[PDB]
Amino acid sequence: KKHLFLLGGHDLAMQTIVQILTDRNVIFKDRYLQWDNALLSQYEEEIQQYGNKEPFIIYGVELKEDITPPTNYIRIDHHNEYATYPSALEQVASILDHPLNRYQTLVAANDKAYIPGMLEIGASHEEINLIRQEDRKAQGVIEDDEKLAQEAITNGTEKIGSLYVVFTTANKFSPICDRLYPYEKLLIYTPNELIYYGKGINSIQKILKRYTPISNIFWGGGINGFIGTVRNRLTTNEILNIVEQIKLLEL
Ligand SMILES: C[S@+](CC[C@H](N)C(=O)O)C[C@H]1O[C@@H](n2cnc3c(N)ncnc32)[C@H](O)[C@@H]1OP(=O)(O)OC[C@H]1O[C@@H](n2cnc3c(N)ncnc32)[C@H](O)[C@@H]1O
Ligand SMILES: [Mn+2]
Repeated sequence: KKHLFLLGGHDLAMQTIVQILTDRNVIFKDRYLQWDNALLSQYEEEIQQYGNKEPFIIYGVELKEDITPPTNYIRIDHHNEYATYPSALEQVASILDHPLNRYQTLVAANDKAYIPGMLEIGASHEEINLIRQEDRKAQGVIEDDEKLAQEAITNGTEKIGSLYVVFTTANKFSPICDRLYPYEKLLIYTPNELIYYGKGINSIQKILKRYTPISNIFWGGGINGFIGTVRNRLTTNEILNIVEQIKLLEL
């Protein structure tokens, strides 16, 4: 069986996947996608060419199946119903019998379980900082993202019980998490988007499903990971109601 890898949205783990695939002479396609455009249809041409074509197995790495996969397609993912699975990076390495070196295992732990993940395999303070900086960079965060993050923390943050609630107009949320960490619970929202981080995502999922179909929701990172809504799918009043419901859990 011959492998073809189709890559989803970029971050440090996806960049590490590119390196391993490049080193191992694997057939792969990388359209420089991001978290909010990682659609299988970005690779429609490749699906037409290799789909249902006997020798090949097509591995889709964190791609939304907006078109019907062919019979030789395998989804590689660790979100939603697969939120307990290892990072896509670890799954790809296993497919290729690739032993992850130390840096790569830190990348994988950060990708699946953030700073807590890196701490439980003994990452140092310098290692954690390099990984976070390189992850934000691979996501495309820039200076104006980091500036808006500081603004939201100074002027748009309030703490209710153990829950931080941050209103922001920032495009990228990861700079906010990295500035507020450590925290137990964090809710970041905009007029048309929210992401919740930390303890008890399952009760957050119960709230979200009263307002929107599951196709507008994503989660991962484990029991106390993250759960969010796809940008511009919910109205401001729906977001505001959800925010109130999440605050009520602190009572
Ligand atoms: C938590 S991140 C924040 C995205 C947010 N849009 C932003 O602006 O920064 C978003 C995750 O949701 C996924 N996602 C799915 N669909 C969409 C969509 N339509 N729009 C946006 N995001 C979508 C996306 O792939 C990513 O998962 P990943 O697994 O690829 O990456 C996880 C990232 O979060 C970090 N992370 C992992 N666990 C945690 C945690 N518990 N707390 C904070 N960060 C974590 C990890 O280091 C890595 O950088
Ligand atoms: Mn990813």
